[PDB]
Amino acid sequence: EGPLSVFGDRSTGETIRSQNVMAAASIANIVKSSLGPVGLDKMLVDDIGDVTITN
Amino acid sequence: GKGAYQDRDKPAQIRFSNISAAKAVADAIRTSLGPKGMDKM
Amino acid sequence: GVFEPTIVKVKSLKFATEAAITILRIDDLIKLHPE
Ligand SMILES: Nc1ncnc2c1ncn2[C@@H]1O[C@H](COP(=O)(O)OP(=O)(O)O)[C@@H](O)[C@H]1O
Ligand SMILES: Nc1ncnc2c1ncn2[C@@H]1O[C@H](COP(=O)(O)OP(=O)(O)O)[C@@H](O)[C@H]1O
Repeated sequence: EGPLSVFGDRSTGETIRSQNVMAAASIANIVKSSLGPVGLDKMLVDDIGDVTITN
Repeated sequence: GKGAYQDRDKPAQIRFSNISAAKAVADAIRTSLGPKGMDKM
Repeated sequence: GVFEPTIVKVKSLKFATEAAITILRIDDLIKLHPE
């Protein structure tokens, strides 16, 4: 980096514009198979073993 | 006349280190200014 | 006989557009290190 000691990191330009979208498109890809009358369910398992089935 | 020798370089290198620190902060928030400036998160 | 209330599609348009605007206007991330 050089200047601007903020004790962190920074990303500017097309690096952050094309990373805010791959993070948004991944969340929408989880629930994309649970839409309409021909959609299936999902299973969620936590660390103790509590099973939740939902769509 | 050629007197007034300056034998200490500490004040020169410190005054120049204040310019680069302040100029760097002004360059950081240059983008967010005016009716077409974007936002930082 | 396939019907849906009109308030579902009207609201989903207004919520999906306002959320796209706020993400779109961001040109910088600073992430601070944890203490
Ligand atoms: N019998 C059906 N035939 C065709 N499309 C349907 C039928 N039932 C629901 N849909 C469509 O499925 C879409 C998604 O609904 P659904 O998958 O149940 O989740 P959500 O209601 O949360 O969007 C709706 O936009 C609706 O138009
Ligand atoms: N519609 C506009 N067209 C041209 N210049 C504008 C307009 N609106 C504001 N400005 C100018 O942008 C300058 C900076 O405004 P801005 O960066 O938004 O906030 P700040 O005044 O806190 O820097 C102001 O001096 C103003 O004259």
